[PDB]
Amino acid sequence: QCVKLNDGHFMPVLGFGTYAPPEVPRSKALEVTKLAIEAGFRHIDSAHLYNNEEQVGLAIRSKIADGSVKREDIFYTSKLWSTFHRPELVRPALENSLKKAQLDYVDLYLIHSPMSLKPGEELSPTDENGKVIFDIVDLCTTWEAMEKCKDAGLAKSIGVSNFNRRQLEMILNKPGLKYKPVCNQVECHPYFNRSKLLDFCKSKDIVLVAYSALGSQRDKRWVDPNSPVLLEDPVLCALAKKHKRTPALIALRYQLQRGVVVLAKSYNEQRIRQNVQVFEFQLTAEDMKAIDGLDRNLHYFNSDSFASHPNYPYS
Ligand SMILES: NC(=O)c1ccc[n+]([C@@H]2O[C@H](COP(=O)([O-])OP(=O)(O)OC[C@H]3O[C@@H](n4cnc5c(N)ncnc54)[C@H](OP(=O)(O)O)[C@@H]3O)[C@@H](O)[C@H]2O)c1
Ligand SMILES: COc1ccc2c(c1)c(CC(=O)O)c(C)n2C(=O)c1ccc(Cl)cc1
Repeated sequence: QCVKLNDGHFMPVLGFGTYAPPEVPRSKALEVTKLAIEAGFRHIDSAHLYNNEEQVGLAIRSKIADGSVKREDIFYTSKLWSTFHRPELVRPALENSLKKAQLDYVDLYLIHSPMSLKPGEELSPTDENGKVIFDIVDLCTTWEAMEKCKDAGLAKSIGVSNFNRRQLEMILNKPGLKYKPVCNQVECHPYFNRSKLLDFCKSKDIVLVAYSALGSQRDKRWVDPNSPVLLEDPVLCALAKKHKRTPALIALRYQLQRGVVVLAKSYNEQRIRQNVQVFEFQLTAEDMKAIDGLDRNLHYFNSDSFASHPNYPYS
């Protein structure tokens, strides 16, 4: 149920997604993270952006305090937001995340996105046209600051998120590189299966971690409502009926069988418990081929607000 990372640490292959939109009360993250741990999730995925680290941290601490788990059993991820790419801002951002969560270390700290944004108070500083205001930061310098965070023990492991192959290559080719990224957390599901990126990551012993593996929460800010709904896909439905599982379970199992670590967000008690059933069945080669056939280059995150950023990872 774990994969060995390229720095010798271990990552559970199923992770719990903690993002919920602002309209969902902050207190819910506390409740559902406890439910996730109770159901068997041990990998928990958060970020500064999600405005939930206090609640997620409290959930972890509560399950440690009542004896359900030990800290060493939990794999907790947070992420560096894009207004903190300048190297001097990296360690303070991580220290803030640790203070929020009331943890001594994170298991994993990621650069959330390659798209650097103007430093300041706003999460999303935008111009009068609605395009976020970019910053030019050499991400190799950001990476050196992340490495210093690992050396200080603030993060057990470091990685990246939303990097394309070229962007990942730039880090890997850095002169004097101390630590490779352990992972690249990216949008990955049957409509956008990232086969070429997956092959590249495998070739470099970098784990691909899939987000929006169940087709995203379809947030109106970023996602076209016309886009096909992943879990309504007829092929996934047919496979669910064949196996007497659910389309969600088929989508998660697909990723595990490709060697991809998979996240799953649910704030519903029944679905949280359902999602751990991914370890209870297998897909055949013909099933996997059928799912591979769904690939359509559909990144659900698809907005003008970021598509004009100089470091936008999609072509
Ligand atoms: N690095 C990044 O840029 C980035 C970006 C996006 C997401 N993420 C991470 O990845 C996580 C997951 O991605 P996501 O939030 O886009 O959601 P997702 O995992 O694709 O979630 C899918 C949606 O599926 C529903 N669902 C979950 N299990 C289900 C099941 N068994 N049957 C039917 N529906 C089910 C959930 O609704 P209910 O809650 O109602 O169950 C949820 O809103 C996030 O929470 C976050 O931690 C990272
Ligand atoms: C399906 O594609 C995405 C990609 C990123 C997303 C989301 C959906 C949602 C909603 C959801 O998880 O579906 C949130 C909250 N995202 C972010 O955190 C995020 C991270 C980095 C940047 Cl630069 C911009 C946004």
